Amino acid sequence: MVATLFIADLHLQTEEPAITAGFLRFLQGEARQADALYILGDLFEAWIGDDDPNPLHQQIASAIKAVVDAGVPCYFIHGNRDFLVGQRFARQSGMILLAEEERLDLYGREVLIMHGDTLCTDDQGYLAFRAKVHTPWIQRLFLALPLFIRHRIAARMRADSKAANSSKSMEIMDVNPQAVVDAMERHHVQWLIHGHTHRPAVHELQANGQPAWRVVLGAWHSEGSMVKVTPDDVELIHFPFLE
Ligand SMILES: CCCCCCCCCCC[C@@H](O)CC(=O)N[C@H]1[C@@H](OP(=O)(O)O)O[C@H](CO)[C@@H](O)[C@@H]1OC(=O)C[C@H](O)CCCCCCCCCCC
Ligand SMILES: [Ca+2]
Ligand SMILES: [Mn+2]
Ligand SMILES: [Mn+2]
Ligand SMILES: [Mn+2]
Ligand SMILES: [Mn+2]
Repeated sequence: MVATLFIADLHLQTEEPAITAGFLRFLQGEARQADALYILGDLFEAWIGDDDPNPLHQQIASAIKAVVDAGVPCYFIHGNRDFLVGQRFARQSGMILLAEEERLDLYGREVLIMHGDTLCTDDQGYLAFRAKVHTPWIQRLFLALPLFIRHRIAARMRADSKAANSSKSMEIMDVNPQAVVDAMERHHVQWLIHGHTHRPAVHELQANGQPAWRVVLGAWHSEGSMVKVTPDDVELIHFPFLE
């Protein structure tokens, strides 16, 4: 089919087997026919390095690679949960790693894609955390630690994140509308697709002196979510995990 697909915020983990089964079934569906599949971050609930022997990682890598081998190029933009996904997993899965912002030409429509966390520019605490965990020497230090140490550090970060999210106001954590305009005018696009916020919606705004739209993907909780771009339209689609 002449369509390009976008998903994000699956937060896969061995403790949520139903979501994993829904993703595996999705990879065997119309996704096998798409022009391309873009995964905009937070594919996994957490990532502590490509050397993690977590069997779910190889199961997911195998299923994506079968999609790639079937002729569907697959791309990945990092999320706040899996920014440590590296070239070893890209090779294992056949995915191509992209930068934090990418501008696509989709059947004549220019579209900006990103995970979306960098649009929450009022959360100065988060952005300070993000700058640190993206520093290469700090990443290399974390990756040199034993796996059982990395698990403990990840567990503490998750605990403190859930605490800070409960003590922070939604008005300081949500997407900043001026950061959206700035990003869409930096790339001169009228269309933007992102995830992270788990609030699937289509927001109309103004950018480049024209109407513009910000499409938000949904997290995979009870059902799946995807954006489908065709030469004719942009579709936000919700579907069950199983038939
Ligand atoms: C090189 C290091 C590698 C570490 C890899 C470990 C594996 C990855 C672990 C994932 C942690 C991630 O969840 C943190 C995060 O992203 N929080 C922001 C996010 O909230 P979520 O709970 O993730 O949905 O989205 C929310 C909305 O945007 C936002 O609010 C949250 O941001 C925060 O809550 C962060 C706080 O503001 C500041 C917390 C920093 C203090 C924690 C430091 C712990 C260091 C312990 C060292 C032993
Ligand atoms: Ca706000
Ligand atoms: Mn998410
Ligand atoms: Mn094809
Ligand atoms: Mn996120
Ligand atoms: Mn259709």
